[PDB]
Amino acid sequence: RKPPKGMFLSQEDVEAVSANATAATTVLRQLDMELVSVKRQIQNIKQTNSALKEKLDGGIEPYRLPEVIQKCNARWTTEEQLLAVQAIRKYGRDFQAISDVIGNKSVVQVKNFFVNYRRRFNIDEVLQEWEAE
Amino acid sequence: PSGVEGAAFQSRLPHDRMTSQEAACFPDIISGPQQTQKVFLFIRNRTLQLWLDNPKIQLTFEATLQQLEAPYNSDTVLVHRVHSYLERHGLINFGIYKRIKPLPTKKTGKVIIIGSGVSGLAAARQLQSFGMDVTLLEARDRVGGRVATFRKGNYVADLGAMVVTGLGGNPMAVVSKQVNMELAKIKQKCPLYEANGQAVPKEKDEMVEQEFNRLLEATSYLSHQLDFNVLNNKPVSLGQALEVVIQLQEKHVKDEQIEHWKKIVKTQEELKELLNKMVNLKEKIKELHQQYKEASEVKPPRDITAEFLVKSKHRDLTALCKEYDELAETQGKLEEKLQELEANPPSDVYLSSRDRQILDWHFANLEFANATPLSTLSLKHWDQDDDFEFTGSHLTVRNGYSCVPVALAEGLDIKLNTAVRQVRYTASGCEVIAVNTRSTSQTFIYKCDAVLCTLPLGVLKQQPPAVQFVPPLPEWKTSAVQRMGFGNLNKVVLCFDRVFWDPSVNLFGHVGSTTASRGELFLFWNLYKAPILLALVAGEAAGIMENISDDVIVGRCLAILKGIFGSSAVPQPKETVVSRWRADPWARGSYSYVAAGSSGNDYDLMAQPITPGPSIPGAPQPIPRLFFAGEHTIRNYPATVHGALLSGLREAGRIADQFLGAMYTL
Ligand SMILES: Cc1cc2nc3c(=O)[nH]c(=O)nc-3n(C[C@H](O)[C@H](O)[C@H](O)COP(=O)(O)OP(=O)(O)OC[C@H]3O[C@@H](n4cnc5c(N)ncnc54)[C@H](O)[C@@H]3O)c2cc1C
Repeated sequence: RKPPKGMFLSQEDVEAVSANATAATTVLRQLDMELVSVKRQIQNIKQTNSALKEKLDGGIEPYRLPEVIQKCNARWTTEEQLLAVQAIRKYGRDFQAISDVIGNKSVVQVKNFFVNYRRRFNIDEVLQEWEAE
Repeated sequence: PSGVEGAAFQSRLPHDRMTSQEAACFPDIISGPQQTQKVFLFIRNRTLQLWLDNPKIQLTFEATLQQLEAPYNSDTVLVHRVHSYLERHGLINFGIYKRIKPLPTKKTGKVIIIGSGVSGLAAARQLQSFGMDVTLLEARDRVGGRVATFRKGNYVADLGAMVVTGLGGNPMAVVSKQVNMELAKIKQKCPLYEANGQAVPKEKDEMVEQEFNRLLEATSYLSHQLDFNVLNNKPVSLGQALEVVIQLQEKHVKDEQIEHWKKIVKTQEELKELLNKMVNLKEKIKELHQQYKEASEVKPPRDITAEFLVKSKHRDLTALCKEYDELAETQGKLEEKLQELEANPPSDVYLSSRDRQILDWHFANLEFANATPLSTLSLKHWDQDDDFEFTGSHLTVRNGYSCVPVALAEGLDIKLNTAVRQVRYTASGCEVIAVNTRSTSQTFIYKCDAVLCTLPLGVLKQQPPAVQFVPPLPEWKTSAVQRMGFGNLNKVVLCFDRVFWDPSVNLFGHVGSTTASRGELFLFWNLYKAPILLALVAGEAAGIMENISDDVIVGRCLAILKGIFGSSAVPQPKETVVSRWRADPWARGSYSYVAAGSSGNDYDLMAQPITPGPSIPGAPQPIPRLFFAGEHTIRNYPATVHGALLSGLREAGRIADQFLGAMYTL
């Protein structure tokens, strides 16, 4: 029922290699075509990738910014309120970003804000304009 | 086995069941109650045992009954029936033994036996043992036929049969206690030596051999499991199957390679897409950073939008730097994955040129053992005899196998140098017309009740015929002769004054340059105490090295030997001999094989004796006049000595049943 281990003898394969005088050498040639053509395609993509890797040379070390360590404080300043409103205008409902901009208000505090001042800051109007973009 | 079961096995018989044969002669018993079958079976086994335990002296029915105990020695008709059946069909009192009852004063019936081959000689001894008149007709000047033995001085070497293929149920066991044959085992270790004279390294030798054995199983699988036994309109040879298998192995190796490099490109193209993302990020990053500088340029105090801008851009930029850092983690994972795929590639090739060459020597050993190119063997059927293989070490006859035929011929009437040219068989008898081989004109005629033809299949195959059958042999028989295979193999005897090879190694191989010449001088035997080396030719090569002179062949031989043991260690041979069996007119080849398009069943067709048309039209169906025996007639042991021997014993039995009747069948 089973070929010896490491011999591979398919019904379909047998018919394929036997059907002609040299359907056998045919099949084993077109596998040398496929093989050499894939090895060529590897060369193109190795070369292509090597160029793109030299475009990224230097990493992004020149563009990275050191980190601000500020502690999440419950008091809104008017500064911070205004930051918020603009941050909304630009960021819609993304709390992580708005928290990151203000730099001393946790994500919760921001949602809170959203409801607290919604009336006085028309966070409605602000948000439907964010949507317009 | 051992005990009585040991006799039954040692006589190629199941200890615990009745054979098809025995059913025919004891159909009362085998249709009867179980209990009596086991009595019979014990008796058979027991009598066999006795014969075997001392095969140098005839075993009488009296001495047999005397050794039995009750219940088994009660029914003495049964004991008699058994002992007679065994006597008749050569299971006991066969070969060379001290007869107790001297031979019948008067003989009955007359049988002419063509050829004092081992089959011939075996039959003859039996028939004359049975008391029938027997005369043997041998074209050759000596008995043995394909058992030829070269002798000169103390050099002794078979150019014909050399080996007893195991003693486990081999009748030649019996013979060997009757004739003193210097039986000696064969150490099966065979070191190879490439083209150049370099021993093949154990690494390779083991790898290649295993691949061989694997390839064989493969064929067997193609045969039975996939039914690849007929290709196109023709049958498939072992050769084609092996090619197709090997083609499919090289195919796989490329398929492996293909899908492995296709992994690499599919990965490489992921990496490519990742790098384009990474570059277009690095560009938005440069640009954002610039904007964030330009927005920190504006100096405090600044209004709130300006402050927003700085903070905004600061956040937008650290988002993108975060994203880019996680792309560069990804990049590292792929780039190492690719270094691992580069590191672990599938094998480059199925087999190298050096590998294939070694694999060819393993095929040449197969070609030698079958005596023919694997392109001639039947895929399905070549191996069919392998089931009946004997158990035990293979052995050589050290003092020459001819000792056996010679000893068998003692006491027989053998006409040497008498070349049968025509066999005439009719309802009323037979005449055989021979000539003298020395003098083609001088003519002999022999008349007899029956003719036993041991003519080698090569001969029976001859066109135009060396022997003429009157009337012609039936189409069913001629087609059997035509379909069956007769092969060729050759030996080169190299007799040297001093031993320069390894005295503890019986045989070593030489690997051929090409596929074409793999068989050519591919193997050497050192079995003889004396300093003799045998070189064997096989496969397609044997058939061609018959056309090359001995000086040239011995040349090529020494070449190879010098290459393996060095120019100053290999003398000239004192004596050289080279077989050509396909040339020999009395063999016309070496032995049989199961050609493609042929079945084990043809070996039965060959044994089937022939019954002539009636003399007077509308007269009763006559007796069967012509009988065949020999290596090519025994389906279960072809191409062997023991096979022949057995076939001889079988026709002797059948002939005497015909011509002296069977007392046992009642
Ligand atoms: C090189 C070689 C090595 C072998 N090695 C082994 C081995 O190692 N082990 C093993 O078990 N078997 C071996 N065999 C096979 C074995 O020897 C034979 O199958 C066996 O001897 C067959 O005996 P036979 O009686 O059928 O035919 P043969 O022994 O050939 O008998 C036929 C006889 O008929 C004669 N004859 C032919 N034509 C005529 C004619 N027209 N008129 C009168 N007589 C004629 C022949 O000359 C011969 O004497 C080997 C064979 C060969 C060639």
